[PDB]
Amino acid sequence: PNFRVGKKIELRLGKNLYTNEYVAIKLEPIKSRAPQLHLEYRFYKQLSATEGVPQVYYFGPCGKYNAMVLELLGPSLEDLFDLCDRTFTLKTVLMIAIQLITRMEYVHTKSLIYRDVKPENFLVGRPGTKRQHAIHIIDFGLAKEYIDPETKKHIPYREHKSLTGTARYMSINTHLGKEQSRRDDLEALGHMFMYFLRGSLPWQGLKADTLKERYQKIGDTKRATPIEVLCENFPEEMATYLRYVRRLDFFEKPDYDYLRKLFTDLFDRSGFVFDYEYDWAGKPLPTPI
Ligand SMILES: Nc1ncnc2c1c(I)cn2[C@@H]1O[C@H](CO)[C@@H](O)[C@H]1O
Repeated sequence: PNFRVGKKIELRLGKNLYTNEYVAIKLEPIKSRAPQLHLEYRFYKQLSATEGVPQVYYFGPCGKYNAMVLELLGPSLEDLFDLCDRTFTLKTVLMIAIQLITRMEYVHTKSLIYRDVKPENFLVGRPGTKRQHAIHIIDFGLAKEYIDPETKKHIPYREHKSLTGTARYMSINTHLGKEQSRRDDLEALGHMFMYFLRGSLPWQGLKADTLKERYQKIGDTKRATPIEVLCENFPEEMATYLRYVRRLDFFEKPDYDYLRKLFTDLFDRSGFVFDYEYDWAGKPLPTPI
């Protein structure tokens, strides 16, 4: 349709001219060597049929750029994490986790692996909207098809991959240079869940002579940190989740129902109600508007 573009939030704020609804506009130089935005558009369209991703409204030229126009959502879990003094309660982590296992299952069901799990990439809905309490997944810049579309077969196992990604959440097998698969998306979520609960991960803050060596140093520490220690003083289901996903084979389909039951059983046993009343409920949320 017809859109106008505003200030930076390259991501910009924009407006649908006929509805006067705000939107987000991602921009890539039209003269780019290595254009990637069209590829990310492709992924969002593959995933269109769920309400856990932003809607995309347009891909094409806005001037000296190509533009992808998408639904404007709320703050990221990292934004909200900061708001809540960098810890989340169990109830809030569980509501997040149950949603994101389902979200990740849906991405996997559409033949894609995500490969960029981090709290910055999960957003609540826009304050005041119907889906304001839902958690959404964004940014498929690192995503990849794990099922070849002609052969209908899973991508081959491969080693010595070079590391791109947020070192903090990545799976141990990713650290090792292995081709990422479904398992790795779920392990990374697990690391993020512990991050939320603990306030931090014990391999945060590590520094090295290079970024390559920082990845290695962080991987060493993940390998040297037993799940029993990492999840010490937190429910066993957290460790149960982590052990399960750490043991998954490269080609293995995860039992998403099982992992979800771990958490939904604990949620109920804990006496929690799925009210979408998060730690950040009632707090004034940031907006570009
Ligand atoms: N569609 C959207 N609606 C609202 N905000 C958005 C998006 C998208 I795509 C990204 N963001 C914000 O930009 C930060 C960097 O990805 C993210 O951490 C996030 O806060």
